[PDB]
Amino acid sequence: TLKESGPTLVKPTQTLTLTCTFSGFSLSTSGVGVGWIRQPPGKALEWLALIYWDDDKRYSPSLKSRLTITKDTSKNQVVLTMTNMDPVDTATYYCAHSLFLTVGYSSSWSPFDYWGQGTLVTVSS
Amino acid sequence: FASVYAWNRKRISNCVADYSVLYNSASFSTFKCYGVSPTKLNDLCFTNVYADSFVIRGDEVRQIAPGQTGKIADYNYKLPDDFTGCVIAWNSNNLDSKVGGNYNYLYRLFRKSNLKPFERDISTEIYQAGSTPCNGVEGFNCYFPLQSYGFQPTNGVGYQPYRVVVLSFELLHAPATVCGPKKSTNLVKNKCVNFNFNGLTGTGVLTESNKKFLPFQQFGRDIADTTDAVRDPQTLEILDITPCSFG
Amino acid sequence: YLYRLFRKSNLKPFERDISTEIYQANCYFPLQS
Amino acid sequence: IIRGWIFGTTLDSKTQSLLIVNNATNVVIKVCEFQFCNDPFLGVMESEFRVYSSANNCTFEYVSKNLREFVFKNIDGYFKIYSKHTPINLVRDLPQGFSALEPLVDLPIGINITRFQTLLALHRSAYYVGYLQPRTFLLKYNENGTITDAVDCALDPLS
Amino acid sequence: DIVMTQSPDSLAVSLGERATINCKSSQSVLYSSNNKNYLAWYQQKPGQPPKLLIYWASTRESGVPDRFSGSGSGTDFTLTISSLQAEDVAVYYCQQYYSTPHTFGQGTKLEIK
Ligand SMILES: *[C@@H]1O[C@H](CO)[C@@H](O[C@@H]2O[C@H](CO)[C@@H](O)[C@H](O)[C@H]2NC(C)=O)[C@H](O)[C@H]1NC(C)=O
Ligand SMILES: *[C@@H]1O[C@H](CO)[C@@H](O)[C@H](O)[C@H]1NC(C)=O
Ligand SMILES: *[C@@H]1O[C@H](CO)[C@@H](O)[C@H](O)[C@H]1NC(C)=O
Ligand SMILES: *[C@@H]1O[C@H](CO)[C@@H](O)[C@H](O)[C@H]1NC(C)=O
Ligand SMILES: *[C@@H]1O[C@H](CO)[C@@H](O)[C@H](O)[C@H]1NC(C)=O
Ligand SMILES: *[C@@H]1O[C@H](CO)[C@@H](O)[C@H](O)[C@H]1NC(C)=O
Repeated sequence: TLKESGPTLVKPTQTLTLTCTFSGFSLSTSGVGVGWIRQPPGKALEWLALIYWDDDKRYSPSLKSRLTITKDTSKNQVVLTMTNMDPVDTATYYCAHSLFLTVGYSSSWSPFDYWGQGTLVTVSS
Repeated sequence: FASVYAWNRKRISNCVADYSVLYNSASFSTFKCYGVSPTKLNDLCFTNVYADSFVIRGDEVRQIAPGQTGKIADYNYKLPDDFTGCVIAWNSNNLDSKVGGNYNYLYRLFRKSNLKPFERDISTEIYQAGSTPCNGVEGFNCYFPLQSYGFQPTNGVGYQPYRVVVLSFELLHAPATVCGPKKSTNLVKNKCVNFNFNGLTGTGVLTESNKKFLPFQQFGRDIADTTDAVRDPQTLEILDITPCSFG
Repeated sequence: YLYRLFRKSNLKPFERDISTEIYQANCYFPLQS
Repeated sequence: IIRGWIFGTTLDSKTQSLLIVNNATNVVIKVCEFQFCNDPFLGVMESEFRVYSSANNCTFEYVSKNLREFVFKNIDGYFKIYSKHTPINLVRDLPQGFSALEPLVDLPIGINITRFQTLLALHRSAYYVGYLQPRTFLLKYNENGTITDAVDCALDPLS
Repeated sequence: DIVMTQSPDSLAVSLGERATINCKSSQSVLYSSNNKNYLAWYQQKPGQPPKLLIYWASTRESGVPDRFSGSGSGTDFTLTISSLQAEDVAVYYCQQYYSTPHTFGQGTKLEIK
């Protein structure tokens, strides 16, 4: 039931919070998380960030400098702020709900299970 | 019933066990006997019978047997390799499965080492797959060790819950214990008819007596030591056991 | 090599019993691979 | 004053023992692992039973002047008890005479025994102990079937 | 890294027909401590995200037609969609967490014949 809210066209180099508003579940019990994804057009997808139930945060090591996530179990959201915008980050930005990482030999983090929809981002002045 | 990872353990003891009401009840989907074929159970005696109880999937009933492998027999419930008892199992879809999923029936899916036979493990420590220490929090290669069957009434057979009872007859080194029921029959006095009086086996004509035992004496003997009177257990009357007729 | 039959006869010596009528009443069969 | 006995090897936990008791109600046989007072007894308000402090793992239960003899023996996991109640015309001295003891109980326990004790009702408001050996006797049976006399065949040359 | 190579690209499968997609992992992706494959099949509708169809490669997701069913063994991983409906003009993916980077299927054109 996830859904990624956010602005559609962006401008470079600034920090940018990102909101995957969900419902249907909470996010602080043993075996739950939400992973954040991008995909530039024509490319395969790229997961970006992740946070588990007792707030076990993951990020891509490349933009570990710029990605900064936090989960919102109360809002049924996740806030992910993200800096240093550039035109090769022209992607649509997804979130996907993790569940019981014991199953974790199936997706390369690319997906998960839940999965909302995505807020588009294009880098143009 | 009881979970599969913490099975129960009832120690049946001195009594009168009638495995026939079990064997012929036709309500059991699986009744295998290993140490001893089923029909000869109501004719033997042991020291102790143990009964273990739990609930599993439908197609994991084939791991409750001596010498198997799988997530159940590896680390939930292991049967020794010279088992003696019998394994009974029957479907219970209507009792244990509930719409929306019955998440109260768990099983263990990670353990350091397979169980010793009849060993039991109810701990709940965070399992550590990889080399990285876990420190009691979840994460990659740090997994909670218990999962739950989510049983639902619209599940194909082999995913519906089965209840299992494992009877294990053991024989330590005591003096005796539980055995199967005996027999019985009427008494025909006056006619050289074979007889058995709760252990006393003999032949002869039985006749109404007029002697009086003491109220703890079972049978009487002659000089030269031959049984010549008995007491009927049910009615408690003395009957003279005169040898048959010969010459 | 389908040996290992089970029956009622108890087989008084040097006789052999060949037949198949089932000990099924879950199910059983007087033969084992 | 004599309110039963307690048996066993260690009279404590870590090994099993028997316990035979009688409050003013009736007999209470019991077989658990106990923790027995080193000086266990029962009072006489009329509140009592400082006997043990533990009743774990019970493997057998049961509930429900004068001369009172008892013979206790323990063979092949059975604990046999014979008994007899004769009336003395004294109060508390061992008399003379012949009186055969009739079997009472039979318990298929399995318990090991090496020691035993006694239990007494205190003051708040005489007993003997023989031992048994393998002997050979000659018992005289009445016409009703009771033992009226006996001969111990290892006492003297006449016997 | 275990690359996931699809099966049929420009698939011209007829309507209601068995459409097949294989996935060839370059290495045996089986976590042998499960006795059960893991693989997650996905359906990108055009302009839409890929949604999880079958996890465990045999346990179909909720609300999904069982005319789709998963299969495969060792390194070969097929997909037993028994019928290709008119709703099936979509792009498909196969992947594995049993790796390190974001391995991917490449995506197939589903022309309905
Ligand atoms: C064993 O059971 C039988 C019945 O199954 C008992 O027989 C009863 O004996 C009493 C005599 O006191 C009669 O009044 C009853 O009518 C009898 N019942 C039947 C059904 O015949 C028998 O007494 C029992 N054994 C002992 C030792 O009590
Ligand atoms: C003869 O018939 C009997 C029937 O009871 C059978 O058991 C036996 O095997 C037969 N004889 C031989 C030599 O087979
Ligand atoms: C007598 O002692 C036994 C020992 O357990 C006890 O069960 C019973 O209740 C006692 N009698 C009364 C009246 O309490
Ligand atoms: C006897 O009691 C002890 C302590 O209560 C316990 O550890 C042990 O398991 C018991 N014996 C049996 C056979 O369960
Ligand atoms: C009683 O104690 C002896 C000690 O010599 C031991 O060997 C024996 O096994 C014990 N009895 C039982 C029934 O175990
Ligand atoms: C018991 O024995 C006495 C004397 O030996 C005898 O008189 C009596 O008839 C016998 N039977 C009884 C008392 O029922």
